[PDB]
Amino acid sequence: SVTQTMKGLDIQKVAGTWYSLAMAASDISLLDAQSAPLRVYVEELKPTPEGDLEILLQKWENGECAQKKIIAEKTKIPAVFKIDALNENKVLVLDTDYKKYLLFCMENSLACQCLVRTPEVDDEALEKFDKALKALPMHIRLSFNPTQLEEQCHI
Amino acid sequence: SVTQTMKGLDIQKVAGTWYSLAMAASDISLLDAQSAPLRVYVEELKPTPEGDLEILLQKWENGECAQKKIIAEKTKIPAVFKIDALNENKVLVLDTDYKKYLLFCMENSLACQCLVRTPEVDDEALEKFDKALKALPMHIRLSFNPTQLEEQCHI
Repeated sequence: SVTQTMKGLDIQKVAGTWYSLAMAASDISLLDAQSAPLRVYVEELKPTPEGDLEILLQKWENGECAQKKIIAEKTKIPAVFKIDALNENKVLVLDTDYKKYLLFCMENSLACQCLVRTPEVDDEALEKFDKALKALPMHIRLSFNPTQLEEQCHI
Repeated sequence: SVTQTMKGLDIQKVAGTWYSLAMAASDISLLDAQSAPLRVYVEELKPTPEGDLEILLQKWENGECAQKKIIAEKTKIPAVFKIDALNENKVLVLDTDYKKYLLFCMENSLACQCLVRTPEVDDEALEKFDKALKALPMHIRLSFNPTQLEEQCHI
C-alpha cells in the first residue's frame, strides 16, 4: 500500500498544466498497451472551490485518443481523494513542489505517475519518483521523451 | 550505447537454465505488448564448443507462446556476440556471477534483461540491473513475479 502522502498539501496550488512524464503500476497489464486501463495522460488539474479535484486527461480508446474529465472527491485527509467506480478507487498525492513536479498514485491494484509542469526530462523528479516506488510492488514503469510529451496520447 | 561489458567472461559457464526476471528497452513499443518484438523469455543458454551461444527462448506470436532457438556468433570481444537479421544485432554480456544472475543487452535500438538461475526475486541482481541501466536511455522496464516466471511466456 501507499504510506507516502504530501504533508501540508495545498490543493489549490496543483491547479493548471501537467505532463505525465513517467508511469508505474503493480501489474504489467495496467500499462502495457496504448489502450491499457491505467495509462491515462494528465492534461490539467482543476481543484474545485469546495476542494474536490477535477482531472482532465487523454486515454487511447477504440484506436483513437479521447478526452476524459473525471472528478476525485476530497476526504478528511488533504492528500487523498476518492473516484466513483464499481471499485472504491483512491488518489493519493505523494509529493509536489507545485512549480515543477507532482507524484501521485491511484489504488484499488496500483498505478503511480510523475507529473511535470513542462515537456522536459526532470531527473530530480524521476529520482523522487523512483524513491517513492522503492516502497511499492511495481512491475512496469514507462517514461516519455519531450517529443512524445507534446503529442495527444504521447504518440 | 552500452559501455558495460563483463571483463574476463567465461562463456562456457553461462550454460544452462535462466529466467528473464526483468527487461528494459529504449522504446516502449519494444516491450509494451505480449507480442512486442523484444519481449522474449530466455529458457536456456547453450555455448557451442567453438564458443558461439545458442539461446533457447519463448516469444508470444499469433496469440500463442512459441519456442525459438537462435545462435549468436562470437566476436573478438568475449562479451559480445552477433545475431543474423536484416539489421546487424549485437548481444553484450554486461555482468554475471554464473551461479545466480546475468545481465545482457541486445542493440541495433536497445533491450536489456536481468536473467536469474531460479524463479525468485533477487533484489541484488535487480540493483546491479538498475545501476547498469542508469547509463542507458531506457523508457520501459518490466519485472516478473515467481508465479509468472514458472509459466510459458510468463502468463
